[PDB]
Amino acid sequence: DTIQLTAQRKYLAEVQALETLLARELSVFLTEPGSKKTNIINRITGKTYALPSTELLRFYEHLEQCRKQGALMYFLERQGTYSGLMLDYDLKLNTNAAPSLESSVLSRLCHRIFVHIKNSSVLPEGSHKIHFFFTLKPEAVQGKYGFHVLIPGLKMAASTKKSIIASLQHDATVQKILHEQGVANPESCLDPHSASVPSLLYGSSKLNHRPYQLKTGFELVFDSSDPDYIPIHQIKNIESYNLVSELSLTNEQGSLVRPVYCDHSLSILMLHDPEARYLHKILNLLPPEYYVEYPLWSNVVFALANTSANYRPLAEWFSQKCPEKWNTGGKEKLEKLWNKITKRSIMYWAHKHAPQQYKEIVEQGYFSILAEYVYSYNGTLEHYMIAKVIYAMMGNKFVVDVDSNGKYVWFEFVLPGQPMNQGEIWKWRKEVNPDELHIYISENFSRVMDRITEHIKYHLSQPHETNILNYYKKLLKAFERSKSKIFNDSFKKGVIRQAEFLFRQRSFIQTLDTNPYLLGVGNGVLSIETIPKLINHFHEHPIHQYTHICYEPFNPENPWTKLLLNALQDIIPELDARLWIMFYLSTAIFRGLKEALMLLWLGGGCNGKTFLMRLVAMVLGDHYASKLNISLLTSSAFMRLKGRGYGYFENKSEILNTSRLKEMVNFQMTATMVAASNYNFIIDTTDHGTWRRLRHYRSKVKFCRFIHEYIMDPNCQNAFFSILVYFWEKLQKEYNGQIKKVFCPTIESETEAYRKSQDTLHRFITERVVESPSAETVYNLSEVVTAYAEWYNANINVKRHIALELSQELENSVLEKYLQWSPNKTRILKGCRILHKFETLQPGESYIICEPKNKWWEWSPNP
Amino acid sequence: LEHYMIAKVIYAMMGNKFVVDVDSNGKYVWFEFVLPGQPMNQGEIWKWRKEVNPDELHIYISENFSRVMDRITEHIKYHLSQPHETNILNYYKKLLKAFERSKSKIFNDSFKKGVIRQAEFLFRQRSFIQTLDTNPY
Amino acid sequence: YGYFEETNKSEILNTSRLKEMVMTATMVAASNYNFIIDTTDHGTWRRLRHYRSKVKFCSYEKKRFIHEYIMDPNCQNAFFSILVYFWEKLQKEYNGQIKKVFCPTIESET
Repeated sequence: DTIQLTAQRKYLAEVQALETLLARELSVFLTEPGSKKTNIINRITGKTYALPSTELLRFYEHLEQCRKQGALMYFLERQGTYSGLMLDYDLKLNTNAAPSLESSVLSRLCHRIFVHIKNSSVLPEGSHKIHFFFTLKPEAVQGKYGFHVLIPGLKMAASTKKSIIASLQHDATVQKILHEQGVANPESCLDPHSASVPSLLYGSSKLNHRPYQLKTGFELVFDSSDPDYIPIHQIKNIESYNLVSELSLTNEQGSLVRPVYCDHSLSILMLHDPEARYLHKILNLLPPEYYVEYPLWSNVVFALANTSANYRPLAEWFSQKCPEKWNTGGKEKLEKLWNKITKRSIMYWAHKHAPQQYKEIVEQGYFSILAEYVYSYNGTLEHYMIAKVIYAMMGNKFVVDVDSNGKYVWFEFVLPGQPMNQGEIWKWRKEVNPDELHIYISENFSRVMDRITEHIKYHLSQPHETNILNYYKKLLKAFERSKSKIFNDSFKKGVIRQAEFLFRQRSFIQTLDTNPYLLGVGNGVLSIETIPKLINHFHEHPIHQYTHICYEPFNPENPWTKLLLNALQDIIPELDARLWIMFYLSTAIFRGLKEALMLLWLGGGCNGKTFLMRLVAMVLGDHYASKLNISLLTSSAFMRLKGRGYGYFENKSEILNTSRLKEMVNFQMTATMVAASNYNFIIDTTDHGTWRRLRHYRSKVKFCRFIHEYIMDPNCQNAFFSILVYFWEKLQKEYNGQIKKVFCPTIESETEAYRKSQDTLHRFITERVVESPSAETVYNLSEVVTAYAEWYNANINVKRHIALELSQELENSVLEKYLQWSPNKTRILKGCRILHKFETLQPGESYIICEPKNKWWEWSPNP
Repeated sequence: LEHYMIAKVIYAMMGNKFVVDVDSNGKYVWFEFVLPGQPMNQGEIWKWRKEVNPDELHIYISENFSRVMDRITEHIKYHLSQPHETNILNYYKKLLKAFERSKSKIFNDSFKKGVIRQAEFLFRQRSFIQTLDTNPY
Repeated sequence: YGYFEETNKSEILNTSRLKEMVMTATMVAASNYNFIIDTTDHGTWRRLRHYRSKVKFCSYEKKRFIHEYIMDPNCQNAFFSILVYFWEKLQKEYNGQIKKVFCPTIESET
């Protein structure tokens, strides 16, 4: 309808003139909805007006000139307490044939109506003229007919009109007259509401309804002297009169007709927003459970709220779709929820539930928009027009953001059924050129071009006035001139360049792959925000990075699951050590904040530890897992940790720089770090902070298809991924995801033994120093420094010791919990004792694995 | 209508939101005053952001300038409607045909780029980048 | 603000670096042990302030700040309010002059 409204509001100079006049001075006459000053209602613009008679004449003059050209108009006039009379007779026809209703029958009906008026009313005494009009429906639909009777000249009250209307319902003469015309129910022909509803201005109609066409008009002249003399004559030459002005009930300045004195907020939102209208058109496509079920309804209201802040009336209306759930929740919960997903999700759901209605609605929208541009500029198309119609057409598949290099970059949302790389589904991919947007413009857009071609051809076929046909002929000509340009390479490139602005979504790059709880996998996107899910459908999550492994839920009965579990148990038979190692490695898939822990995992070779590390690296992929050179530790490469989740190392007795390790375990550090070797490293430091975050463990079992083939096996990688995510979930449920809380006595003992064997201070503290609550002797930083000096000289090697440096080392060592500030502002030893040569521990002085019957990987209910 | 014409009209129309000044690199740079109700990053409100290309201006010429073109359209159409002397009516019809011939060009990409380049001089505000962020208070 | 945010043991010597310290940013250095250089108390050393922390978290022993409260936007807003408030107080009292504020403990430790 709006397309015809468009066409009719250009080539029809009169329509444009009327709209301009209404907009430029009749807007100052606007009235707020519900005001009684309303007399003219625009059923299109939804605006009500209050016109003075002087400007009312010009308006009626504009309404007459527009009407004669066949324009479709939907005006209404407000009839109130004191106005003219109107009668509606919606005849119900027994047969499809339209009754003739010759002029004599109409004259008889007018006589009968005036008889009823005379009986049931009080009229002024003297000579008066009463004008009658009979507007008839142009064609009888499915045995349904009707006509209107208008009496603008008479002026009575609403009570008088109601009394007259009730009186006519009992008129035997009119009933019998309608009887032979084929009326099923003559008594129900009259509308009792005819005195209440505002009536259509002449020439108007209802939506998808033809206007009532004037059949003939009768003139009646009555006098008080001879009440029984009723002259009736047809009005001659009616077509030369301002029919809209004459037929206006409220108008009092008619040339012929003379005065004989005897909720809106939702509509405003819909009419002021085409996009809201489109949403309403597609919201009815949703299944009934999307407003009664709280999760779906909450998702919908959240999507509306995120879409914009003025969609409240739609949120009210959609929540109001169920009476009981509007009250069992609803009318208050809507306020709460109003106070991540957008229209794309609703759009996809509408496609999923009602695909064919979805398709029809979207194609009609494309046609309407594209034709609105065509109608707006005489069929000449430029780059921005097609850019906007493409954005409206495939705005849910591309996003453009300016990268760090200042160049616009096109991203595609990969859907099943398109050529792609392996592991590239349900994600975003970088494209140097929107190749699919180049093919789509040429192919799929041509369909919308065609639809308008047949639209214009059909309008040419219809019988119109000669100027309309000529104008359509010119419009079509310009259109095929403009049609072939979508195949021109320069035109297409320009359209892409213009569309780079519409498809621009700011902050896509910096919001890309930021979530550590989402992971890109071969079959889709993995989710670990809640325990337990795989996203393998349309979604708004901005995922670009991905790894080629497909993810499956944990299936213990899988042969690869059992094989990998057996290899794991063989490699690390200790329950505590295996559980701790697996929970630590389960964080490798996690790309968020870490606990600042690093491991020096030693081994005797051919123990499978390198196999395990290689398996983890290949499963996580090069995007998330990286190899780190050991040469950095013995000394650009720092940047390799960006966005990763796993790091590893793979000669004899390397020297480890304490500064490199201190800087490593400090963009942010979001990678799990492990050091693997066959020779024990040498650590040249004594600070407790560096050592406490370090671990040492040695592989012992030696093995005497896995190494070269099963690691390449995709099924093995998938099963290992299930294993790894299952340990991560188990660790999160049990210990709130904390790796320090897992008890590993073997690993802890090995780490302590390695630390004592490498650091002299720690072994000195654990051997020659014993905590004693009784012995609180003041081992001042100085004294204890000296005792270490003789300890080192008499146990390891003779060397020159400095009190200051040893005191500083002791400050940050494990003893720091026992050092307290003396009142003399000097560091002293409190609650501790020193063992001298050949000294043993005194009383009260202390030095400073349930194997499951079931499977170890199984859920152990022993917290 | 040619590039400088629409450039001046746009400068009058949105001269309160964009500033152009050439940096030390010898290239003109666009700045935009961010207002509430627009897409932006966090904390980018009521502040000037460096734009590689004036996407807002490009869209603005297509949408908001179209309103003024439309208003001139019904203005000249109204003068057509009124009874005038024949030569005046012919003049107005010729001006119309010209108007519509030149009307669609605001959607053309090359025309839009030319208008932007021409307006780069009108929007120029010397010493802006040097005085940018200079106040310590 | 420029933070020298970490160290290993005693800091290195800094005579040429302090000649450079003698610029629109506040400076601070966060070692656990003493620096290998210092100067005359009215020569280049006049600009060095020293202070050593006393309390220990485990009146010098006390019982989420590092990993949770640090990233809360409201916490950062509150700390910004604290900073601007203290700036206002210093400006109103000492007219923005930092030497006029009496710090006997810092002076003594320095």
